[PDB]
Amino acid sequence: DSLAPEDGSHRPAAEPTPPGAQPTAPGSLKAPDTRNEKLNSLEDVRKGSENYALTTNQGVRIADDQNSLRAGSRGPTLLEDFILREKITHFDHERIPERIVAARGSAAHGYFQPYKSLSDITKADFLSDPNKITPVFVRFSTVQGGAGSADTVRDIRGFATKFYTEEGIFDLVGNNTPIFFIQDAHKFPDFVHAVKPEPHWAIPQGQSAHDTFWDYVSLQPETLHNVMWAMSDRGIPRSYRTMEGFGIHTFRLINAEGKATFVRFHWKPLAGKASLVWDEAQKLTGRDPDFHRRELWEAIEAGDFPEYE
Amino acid sequence: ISRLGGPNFHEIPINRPTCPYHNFQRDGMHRMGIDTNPANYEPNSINDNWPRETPPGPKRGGFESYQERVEGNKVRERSPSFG
Amino acid sequence: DSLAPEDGSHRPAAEPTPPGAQPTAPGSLKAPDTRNEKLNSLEDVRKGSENYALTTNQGVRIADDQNSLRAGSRGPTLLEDFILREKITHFDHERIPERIVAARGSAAHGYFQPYKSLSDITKADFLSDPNKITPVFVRFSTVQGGAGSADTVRDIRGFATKFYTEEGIFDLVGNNTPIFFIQDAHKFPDFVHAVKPEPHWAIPQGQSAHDTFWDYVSLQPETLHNVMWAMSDRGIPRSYRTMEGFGIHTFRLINAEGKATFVRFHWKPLAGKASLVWDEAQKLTGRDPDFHRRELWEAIEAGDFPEYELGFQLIPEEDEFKFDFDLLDPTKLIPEELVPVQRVGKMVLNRNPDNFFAENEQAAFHPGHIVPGLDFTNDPLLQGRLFSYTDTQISRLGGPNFHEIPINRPTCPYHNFQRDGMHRMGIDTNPANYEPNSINDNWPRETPPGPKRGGFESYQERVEGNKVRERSPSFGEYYSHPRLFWLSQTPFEQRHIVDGFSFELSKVVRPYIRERVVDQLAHIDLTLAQAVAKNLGIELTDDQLNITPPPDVNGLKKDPSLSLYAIPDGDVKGRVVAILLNDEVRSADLLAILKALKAKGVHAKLLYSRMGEVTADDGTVLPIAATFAGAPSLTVDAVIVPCGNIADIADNGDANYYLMEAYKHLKPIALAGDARKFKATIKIADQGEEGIVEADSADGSFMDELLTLMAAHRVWSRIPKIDKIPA
Amino acid sequence: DSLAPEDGSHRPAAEPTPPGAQPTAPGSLKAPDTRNEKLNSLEDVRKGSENYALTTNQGVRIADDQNSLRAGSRGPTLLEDFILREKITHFDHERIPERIVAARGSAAHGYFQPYKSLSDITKADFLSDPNKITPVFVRFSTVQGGAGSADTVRDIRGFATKFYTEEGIFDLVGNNTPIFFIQDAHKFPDFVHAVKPEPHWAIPQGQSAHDTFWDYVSLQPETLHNVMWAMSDRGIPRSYRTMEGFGIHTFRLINAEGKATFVRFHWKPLAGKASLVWDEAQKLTGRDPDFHRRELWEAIEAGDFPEYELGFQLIPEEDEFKFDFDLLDPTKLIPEELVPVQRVGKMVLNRNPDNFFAENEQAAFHPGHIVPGLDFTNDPLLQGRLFSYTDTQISRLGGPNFHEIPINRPTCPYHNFQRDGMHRMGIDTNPANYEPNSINDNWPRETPPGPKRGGFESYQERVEGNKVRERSPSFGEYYSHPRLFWLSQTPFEQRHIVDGFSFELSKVVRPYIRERVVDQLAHIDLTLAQAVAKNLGIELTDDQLNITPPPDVNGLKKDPSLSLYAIPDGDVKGRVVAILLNDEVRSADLLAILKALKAKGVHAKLLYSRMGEVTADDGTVLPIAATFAGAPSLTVDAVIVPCGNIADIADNGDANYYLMEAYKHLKPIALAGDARKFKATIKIADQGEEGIVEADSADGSFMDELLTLMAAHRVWSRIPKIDKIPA
Ligand code: HEM
Ligand code: HEM
Ligand code: HEM
Repeated sequence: DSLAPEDGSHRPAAEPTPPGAQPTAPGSLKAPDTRNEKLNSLEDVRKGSENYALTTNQGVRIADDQNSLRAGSRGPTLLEDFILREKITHFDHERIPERIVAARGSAAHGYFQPYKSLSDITKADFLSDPNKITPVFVRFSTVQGGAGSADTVRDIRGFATKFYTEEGIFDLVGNNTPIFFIQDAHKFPDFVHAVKPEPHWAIPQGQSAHDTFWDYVSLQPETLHNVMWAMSDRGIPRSYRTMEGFGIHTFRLINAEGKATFVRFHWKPLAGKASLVWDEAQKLTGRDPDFHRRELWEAIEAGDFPEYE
Repeated sequence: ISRLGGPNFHEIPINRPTCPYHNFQRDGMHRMGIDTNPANYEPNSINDNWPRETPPGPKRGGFESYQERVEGNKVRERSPSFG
Repeated sequence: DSLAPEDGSHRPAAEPTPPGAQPTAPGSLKAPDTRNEKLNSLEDVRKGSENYALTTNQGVRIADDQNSLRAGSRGPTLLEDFILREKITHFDHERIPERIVAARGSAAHGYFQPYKSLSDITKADFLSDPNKITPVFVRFSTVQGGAGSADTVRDIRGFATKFYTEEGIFDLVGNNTPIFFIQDAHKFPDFVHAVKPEPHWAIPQGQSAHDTFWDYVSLQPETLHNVMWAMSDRGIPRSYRTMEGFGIHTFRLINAEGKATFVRFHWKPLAGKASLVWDEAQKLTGRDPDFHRRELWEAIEAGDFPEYELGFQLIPEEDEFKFDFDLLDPTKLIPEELVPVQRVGKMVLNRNPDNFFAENEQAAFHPGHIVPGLDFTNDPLLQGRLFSYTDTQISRLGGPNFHEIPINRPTCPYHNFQRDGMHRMGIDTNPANYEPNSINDNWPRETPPGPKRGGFESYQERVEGNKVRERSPSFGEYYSHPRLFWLSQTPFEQRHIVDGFSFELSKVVRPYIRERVVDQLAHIDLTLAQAVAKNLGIELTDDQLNITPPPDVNGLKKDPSLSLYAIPDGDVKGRVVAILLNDEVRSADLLAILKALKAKGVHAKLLYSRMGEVTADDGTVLPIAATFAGAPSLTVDAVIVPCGNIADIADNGDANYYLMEAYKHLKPIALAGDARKFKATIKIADQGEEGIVEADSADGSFMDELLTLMAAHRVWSRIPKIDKIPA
Repeated sequence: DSLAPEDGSHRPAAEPTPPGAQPTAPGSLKAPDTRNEKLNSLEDVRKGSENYALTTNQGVRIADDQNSLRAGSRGPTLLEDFILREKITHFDHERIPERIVAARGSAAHGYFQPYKSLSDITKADFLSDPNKITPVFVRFSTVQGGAGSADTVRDIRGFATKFYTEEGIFDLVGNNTPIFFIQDAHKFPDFVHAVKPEPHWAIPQGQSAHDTFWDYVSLQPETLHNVMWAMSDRGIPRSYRTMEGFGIHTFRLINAEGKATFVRFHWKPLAGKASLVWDEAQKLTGRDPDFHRRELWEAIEAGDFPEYELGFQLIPEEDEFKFDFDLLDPTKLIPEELVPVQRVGKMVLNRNPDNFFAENEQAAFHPGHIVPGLDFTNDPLLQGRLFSYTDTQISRLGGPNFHEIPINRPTCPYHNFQRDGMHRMGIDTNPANYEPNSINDNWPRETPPGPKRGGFESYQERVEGNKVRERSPSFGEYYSHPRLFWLSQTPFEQRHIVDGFSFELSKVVRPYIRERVVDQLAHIDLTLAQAVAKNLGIELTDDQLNITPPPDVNGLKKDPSLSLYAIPDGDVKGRVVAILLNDEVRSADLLAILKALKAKGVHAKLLYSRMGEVTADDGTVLPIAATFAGAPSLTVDAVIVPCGNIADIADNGDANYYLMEAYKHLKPIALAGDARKFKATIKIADQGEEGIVEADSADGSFMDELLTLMAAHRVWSRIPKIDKIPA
């Protein structure tokens, strides 16, 4: 009303600013001129708010959003207060189940472009032309902790990329280490239950440092290779910008002549490889549990775009 | 909420209002609307309090219940006039 | 097979053991003879495992649980592998929506018993006899963070108690502070959206230290009272065992006459009140984000049962309007100096759950779950709460039969005409599903209200007024309770409050918000306002310096029951001491140390710079619980360094840091013999300092001094000295 | 209140009673002594009602269940009415998604027993010993219609049996026809979308008589075999008790030695095969849409337990390629003339559920639910099914713990490391939730396959070929089975098939679809095609008239097991006779009539122009079951009209129409003494005609003759006489 400050210092500059210079903001307000085909296609569901009246979800303007309807100002709330029930009902149903694994993750929009046409080895449309730009949506994540867990834990990191190609969506769902812990998918629940919080007390969060994990590892030597990677500084990346990414599995590339080539997918961080040291990582889960999320958001706001080859 | 899977049933095409609708409600299963408002609460200063409440009035005013006088004890009782 | 060690060291002993002595275990395996009616009636759903074959959920025995079915050993997985798909499917669908608020919580089973019959003031069956034992299920929680967030955040704590009475479930759903942030339930989504992670980027987790929180607060002065409690050390409890519990709202007790008495509910920690200090709390969110969940679990496994005394603040109906605040206003507390708490009974938490998810995650508590003998009031916050828990549970727990989830089932009879719904467990045999009916002779039937075993009838409160969306004028006073709270704190508690505000507002990016918040503080107390203003580099104006303080609350200028520490109440039983070992420890010191701690129920954790063992000066082999870095001082209440070969650890950076961190955090430190060489890292005078125990050896006098310091919890006189300690 | 009638007539006797004699009731109240292991295992969730207080779900007794809590008796309802809100909330959430197909179904509990050990061909524990009783839960169903659609529609029927064995649940999910419409599961949605109500307007319900179905059929000739079955009288069974059941797919039996035998599963109705005629069936969907559900339930309450004989078509692994059709093609049947059905066991359905929703609606069957001793085959329709049921059940039944819904639970042990999920009932105490583990000594553990009680291991079938999306060329033959079916039917069955096709094609609005179906029929048989073309005013072209018929099936030009009626198998027990009363019934006829029916377990319903009683000629008071319009001839198998004051009903339109309708639907009619006046109603010659029982009284051979007619079900010779007749 007169709630915003008269000097306009409540609104962040809609331009690239370094970390801590302005309050962060929704991407389309912070950077309205950045676009791609996927961001333009989301325009039909985007909702503004400046200059609009406050309403129910049925479009009824609300007069008093400070109070419930009661019989007397000190009286009982009435069942006929449908404005209050819609508001509390929506509020009551806000949560959805978090992801079974990779619940903790940070994402951002971007784009991909191949350096040259790869039609000699694959007929994939998004790799068929250097001028063909594919919008992407990438989510970086940890594995074990819940959506409310800390970022700089010692854990494997997920690196998922959604490619909005002209011949369909291609998701490249990888990790920051080149192998997995286990060989057959049948043992996935076994391995994930062993790493996750123990079932009696649901401890510990975002840590493989407990009995069941090491029990499993000791009895399943196949896990040692990824364990080595986890115990190294690969388990505590400086940021999502300074970690490698791998599809891990051997997939196949299929060209127009029908020839198959085995392929393993890689993401190279153009900012280079860099990790924290354990002590720093662990203290940081306490001082700023949102440090990787924040780091990623702020780099993009600053114009320091995460780049991967 | 269970028949239509959540609190966003007003976003199912047939149910959408054709007039404007803006508020601070967020999330829920199958959220379609992507809110850009910096604020998800009011009163707020960060979005200058928008969207804002609207006083009741003759046209285009906010909803205000008719102020019926309520007088009685808290009872689980059928009115004798309904008998 | 046989993967377990032949020595049987994989299975914890089914007897009470101290923290860290054994691997923790499911409650029914750790304490099989700890029983209560609720715990025994859960036996029908308890599932064992030893000596059973591994099967599908359909009962089919599995031969190979290591591999998928494939065409050839290097071939493609086949769609007919129904064994893999049931296993992956169940795993794929394990998660359920966390609680909208209070997602993060830790729970345990216990029992409650009254001290005397309360039938003069209430017909509630569970309060009717001192010999009536009510099973309880209690969930302690934070508010803001998700299920995976840390425990020792600065935040309000929830204290929910499910009473399984013989006349129904009664849930007392309270918090650890006596008031709430807002007045009307209509603003709950606004307040919660403000405190929760901001919507663009979902930061920050488990913290109110961000712009939207303080933005809402600056614009809604009714929030200040609860904000003062959150900014005090009340917001960073040492443990769920050492914090108060409150229902917040004024409820009603109804007796068999039908007379109504206004009541506010209290939980008094019989272990007393104790909180961390901010740096310790925040660093503990990183070193052990499961600290309170673990402490609760391990206190119960050790037989250090969390015990609380239920207390009632009772106000006669005719006294409704005798205070200078509205009784129905949830942002207003009833000073204990005005209305004393009457000790009503005691609750003991003596058993952990078997399966966190099944019992803790799925537990459903509701403030509206009341029983004949209790009734609501018009408190506008409580009024809206009555609607909400019912509503959220339908999606959180997938349908309307959440009361059939084992942990939520009443222990008493339940019969009605409600039918179906997702996952219906009950198979009703009633020929009728409606009333009135003649085909089942109208059963189950209504029951008139009465003195005992009667149907529920609301107290007939007179209601007069127009249908209005209006805040009661009586609720429009926002600074006197915050002032009464502030003035009732000790000087160091005040300083921790100032520091809490200063820290939080430092992280608010928009400077105008900090300014608006400092302006609110100026209407509470000038000194408070000035100290926060000075830490923010803000100058109060002329006008802000002259804001007349709010009036006292009914003549009170302070109430010591609002302080954590003003009136001594600490208990050392269940506390923990870190003992910094060396490679030739003076065995006589250890013996004396361990004996004195055991006599007070104080646990010890033996630390060294590597795992394994060390040998004392007489060949006594001492097993090491953790390293210095592995179990930081943050996790203990005091630190003892016995004599021996001090040169072994005297250059250990970690050993020295242990002492400086403990020192910074006001913890009692005891140094024996050449362990006194460690005085130089924490810069203690030759003549000593109160809070540091030191002597030629660790005899009985040394332990008495140490144990006395621990009973006083922290060394508050050390505050001014920690400034010049780089830690 | 105490609303039951003093007299106790609100409650049905807990003893077998004929249909209509008592009010029907929950199975456990109606037949408390009928037990089995599964019925006894459900006792833990059964809930009574008599003599209990009416409460909320939390156990709080309710005083007033007639009113909401309001401010003043004419005031507004208050949000604090938690009793109202829980009651309405449960009500609001009663429904769950109906089954994607087979939403309309009727179920019952029973038991199974093998005639002899089948140990030589299968190690399946439930077939290993004739004294080993296996509890079953069976659901019969239509396919297309919703849960609220009618029973006697023209459609395929589902016949699903849940076997609660000692080594796991085994579900046999079959149909009442031995083949399915399509070959590969990938086209299931296409086929189901086609038969289901059209997407713009959701019409028609419970019917394949619409354009999209016939469009699909005309473009996919593989569907023709099952279309023939559906168009025949097979698609409108008289009752679930009188239809055959089939697994359709070829599965494998695996013995202890590891030998695999191919098997197709069969269910033989011990009450024989019997169907309605289309006009009766369609009309019965209006007069009583619950006719099959009702008949099943009343058969069981009467003690006429539906009994079926399990049968196996067995084929050695060396004979896989010995037939003209692929054994893995589900659109092909295995002629019983080539591979006889060997009798395996008997299934008796002897108790109704207590609660339809809890037991019937939430029951989840799955053809992938097999046990050691059974295995799958590469049938591409079966292969896709294995995926579908698991998936659908996770939303229909709200999560991955649907095996914990009482009806679905195994009666044998089930232990694994699967955890959580919505609605988790089992509280696991296992310290481990993964394997291999040392902390619980690896329990529960895997079990190697063996002759008895061993782990499941798939039969090691050789797999060879490229990863292709391809239909086996051996499946590409579509007309010979349809032709074999056609030729095996009686002449009157063939006319009914012609009539079913004609009727259905008449509802296809786009004439070219009709023509295309006619063209497909002309590839099956010229007589069939021409008769259907003629009914649709279509002329076959000369090319159509010369399409060469498909080859015989392995030398067979007919197989009488494919007919409902070619080989008598009539059983009159549980059938019902309508008795048209007058106001002075000759009591001697009535005694004769009722005793003769009773002797054969044939029920009766005494009908009149009004309810109440009539007094026979000797003062005997006759209670009226229903009016002529109230329980129409569609619901009975035969009609008897006893002597008396016939002039009482001679000019009653309903009484006359009663006989015209029964006469039209080929039902036996018996007229005693002056009831022969009704002969002119149905145009019977003085001489009499086969199918009409007539005599001066109901004495001597009157009832034996009537009962011989009932044993042959319908009077097929009357068909040409019904052509005319305005009814
Ligand atoms: C090569 C090994 C694997 C890698 C690199 C990997 C990677 C990932 C990543 C990065 C995510 C998070 C995606 C997001 O940001 O939303 C994820 C989620 C998930 N993963 Fe995988 N994963 C692997 C193995 C598996 C296996 C073997 C299974 C089960 C058989 C599995 C099941 C899941 C599930 C159920 C989710 C959650 C998806 C959702 O809720 O949308 N993962 N995985
Ligand atoms: C005096 C003020 C309040 C107190 C003391 C309080 C206390 C609590 C506690 C302790 C819990 C967690 C219970 C558990 O451990 O599961 C909780 C959860 C919850 N609160 Fe309240 N709360 C208050 C205000 C409100 C209001 C005003 C609303 C909405 C109108 C609300 C809605 C909820 C909901 C929806 C949950 C989650 C319940 C579930 O998912 O089972 N709370 N609250
Ligand atoms: C031989 C062919 C088939 C037969 C004999 C058959 C039989 C049945 C029966 C009897 C039922 C209902 C069981 C009950 O009463 O609950 C059913 C349901 C169902 N059918 Fe099959 N069906 C066949 C083909 C298929 C195929 C090819 C699919 C998909 C690939 C499929 C998917 C389903 C589904 C999803 C259900 C619903 C089950 C539930 O919600 O529990 N059916 N079918």
